[PDB]
Amino acid sequence: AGRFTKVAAAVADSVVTIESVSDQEGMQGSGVIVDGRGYIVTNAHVISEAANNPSQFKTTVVFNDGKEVPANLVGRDPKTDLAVLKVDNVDNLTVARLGDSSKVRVGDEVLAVGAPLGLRSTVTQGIVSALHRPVPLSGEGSDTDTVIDAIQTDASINHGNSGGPLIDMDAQVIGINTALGFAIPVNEMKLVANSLIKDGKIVHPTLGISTRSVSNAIASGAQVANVKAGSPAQKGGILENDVIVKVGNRAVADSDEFVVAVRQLAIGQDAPIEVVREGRHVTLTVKPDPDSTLEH
Amino acid sequence: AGRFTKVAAAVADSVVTIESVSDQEGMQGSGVIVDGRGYIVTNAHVISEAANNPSQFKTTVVFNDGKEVPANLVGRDPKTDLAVLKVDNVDNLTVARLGDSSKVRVGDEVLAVGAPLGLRSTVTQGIVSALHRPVPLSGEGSDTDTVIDAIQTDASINHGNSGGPLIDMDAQVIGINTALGFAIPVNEMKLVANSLIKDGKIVHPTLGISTRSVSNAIASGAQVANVKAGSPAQKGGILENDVIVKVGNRAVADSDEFVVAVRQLAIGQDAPIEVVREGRHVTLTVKPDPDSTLEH
Amino acid sequence: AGRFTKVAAAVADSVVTIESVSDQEGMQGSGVIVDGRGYIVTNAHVISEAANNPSQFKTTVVFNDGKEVPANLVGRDPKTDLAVLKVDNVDNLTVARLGDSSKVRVGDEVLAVGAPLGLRSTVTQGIVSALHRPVPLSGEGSDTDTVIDAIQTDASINHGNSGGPLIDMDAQVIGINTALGFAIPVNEMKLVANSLIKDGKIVHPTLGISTRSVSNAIASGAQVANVKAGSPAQKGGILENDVIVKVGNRAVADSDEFVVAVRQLAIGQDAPIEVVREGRHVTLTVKPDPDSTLEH
Repeated sequence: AGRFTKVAAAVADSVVTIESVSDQEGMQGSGVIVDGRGYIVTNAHVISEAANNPSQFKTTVVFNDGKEVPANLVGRDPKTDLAVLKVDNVDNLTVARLGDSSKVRVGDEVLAVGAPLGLRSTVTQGIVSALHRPVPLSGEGSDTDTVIDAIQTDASINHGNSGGPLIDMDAQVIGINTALGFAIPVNEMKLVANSLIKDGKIVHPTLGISTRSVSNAIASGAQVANVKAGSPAQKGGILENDVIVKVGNRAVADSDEFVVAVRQLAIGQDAPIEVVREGRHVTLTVKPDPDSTLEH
Repeated sequence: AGRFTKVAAAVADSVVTIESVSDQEGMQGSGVIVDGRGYIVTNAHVISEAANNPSQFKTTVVFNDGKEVPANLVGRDPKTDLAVLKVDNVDNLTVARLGDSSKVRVGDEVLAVGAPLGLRSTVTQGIVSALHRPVPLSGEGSDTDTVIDAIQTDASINHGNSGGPLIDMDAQVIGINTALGFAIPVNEMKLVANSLIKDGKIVHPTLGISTRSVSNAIASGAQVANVKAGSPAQKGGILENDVIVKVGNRAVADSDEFVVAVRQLAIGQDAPIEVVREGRHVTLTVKPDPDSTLEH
Repeated sequence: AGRFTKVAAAVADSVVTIESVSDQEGMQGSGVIVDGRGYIVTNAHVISEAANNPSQFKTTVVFNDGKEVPANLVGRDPKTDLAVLKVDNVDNLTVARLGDSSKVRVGDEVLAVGAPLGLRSTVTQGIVSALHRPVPLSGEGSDTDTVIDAIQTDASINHGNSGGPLIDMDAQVIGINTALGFAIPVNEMKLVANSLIKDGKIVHPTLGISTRSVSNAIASGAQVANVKAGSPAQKGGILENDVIVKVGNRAVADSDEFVVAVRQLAIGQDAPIEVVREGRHVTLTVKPDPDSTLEH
């Protein structure tokens, strides 16, 4: 039995097809069983239509054995492109083994595994091409766009394995395949999926800033395009045309890294923002606000 | 010597360049030697121009040793994208070893091998991404479009290895590369190539139906778009707007699977077709006709 | 540690980020340390803007350890898409180990390694798909287009690893990644980089011919589209509409191979050119001129 054939077969029982159907449309994605109680992780694109139109869409989970079971949305995070479903009272679930994405290295051989019974399902193979790679993701429909620190791989990521797991050579989940490919790292998945299970919602920091990327010999980074009124950046002293070069402890190369670095800040705590303003370096102090004040 | 280098070198003598030339045009593809008498298998796209315009096109086979030899069309099957050529009285041919595509599993490492002396020739590597995957194929010019149960692979399939073999790690042919890539499985190739050698033609079942894919919460499958007059479906009771969900022993997910499932039926024998008609499940009995009545 | 993880980690210290910046723009590529004195090889596309606009662009080299150092252009060859930079008085450089591209075989596993600290950096994996493959390359801006005998690979070649090394399983450089991917072979790199270091310039043969590819049953090859006045082909007897089929000791399949074969000729020495002229085979004798008369 082939080296990858063994790994793909070892995780197949833990990967599921996620099907949302109305009486006029129907889409399919993949997900991974992450808890014996019936919790399933996918990406926010796979469920986007059912989450946004729950009156007309019904979501089911199809297992490796062919069983079809109703599924309910536990919670979703368009900002990290993650979501959690729940199947109730399903016995003998084969829960996937979650790895540690902090131990993943460039060159590691990986499999991007889609649901074995999906219509256009795929299983692809490659290596890890980059780590902590900020990548912009387009929201599927009415979902807002976002940027994530992704694991980059030259394994093909497509409709046939979107939402399925990125698997290392120990048959462990190291990532969730997004919609030259990218995956949400499993350690960030664990944090997001746990809070979506405790709270049904994730609260992310916000500053009230929109940026555009700039790269030149003076000052490269994320140039402040807009500051919202009454925003944390508004009170912290951030001004337009400022070129943000550092957010907290993370240097910011462009707008993509800016979005990701902001989400690493602590809500309600002072934090430094370094900018280049009219050719002058300036450090500012900002207290991020929660993006969802009622859930915080 | 590399693991894949050994396999690619082991099959090179069995892979040939197929060149068809007129006095104003010329194209190249790949093929594989499948019988010591000089029979060579390629896909129907590679020869399409010479088969359709034999008065102006001449076809030759170029071997690994550089020998160039005239080739004649034994037969072709646009419906399975397969074709057989013949070289006459060529000695010491290195016949390829044909595998068993029913033993191929998802994750198996494969090589998509093009003719070593072809102009744009390639050899690519990947894994098997899916099995029994219905894929639509566009006829090259005046050839009719078709759908086949393919082996899907993330090994690149391109002009440089089209018509060449898909090779497993035992240096065995498990498929024929088509024109994210697909290959005709070798077991289906054997059946088609044998009949093209006995009969010079393949006879496929037909029902007289055109379908369009549908996917919703009521009834997903292949919706009947048209029924030909006097067709087997016409006498079997199939009506327009019927959503076919099963053909024989094979469930039908969409139009792609419908085309493939029909070709698995027995000519002249009764067979069940399950449909959803105005929200009502109905089973029908159809006797498929041969698509080529004179060869049958 | 993974098989490819070890190789990628072993060469990382020898791969550098190459950053050219003006006060309004900035681009990044990869390069490889090839000599302890501080010589770095990249492709001509990576530096194209700084080489063409040196008054406004500044080039730096970023090492694996994060050190940033000024770099100076030693020389470039748009015709082979190669270039050499120099860092001065940098100690403890990890020089890459240069392989022998003549020992590379089809199917060899390779890594296309980009600079570890580059913004969009990638490391991709594949096999060698073809050897001595003439490929046309578009000049980046005002640089002239060219054709090279490349190593073809199904490892992804992109902006994130352009200019970085193509690495074999012995952690040796066998090629330079260009801008389904292609790399300049290391043996041709050695010749070009050495002359760019001795002379600051490379001198290539020229005949004064422009060709277009032709492929038919009469005569396939590179059809002479234009002959420059006073050119070596002009004095050698080459005429328009001639279909060149051999240049020196190398048969010419199309215009791509013609460009490459011409560059293999000896400057100032008689050489045969075989053509098909009005359906008649004709051999001609041409004495190539240097493309840069003052440097020759």
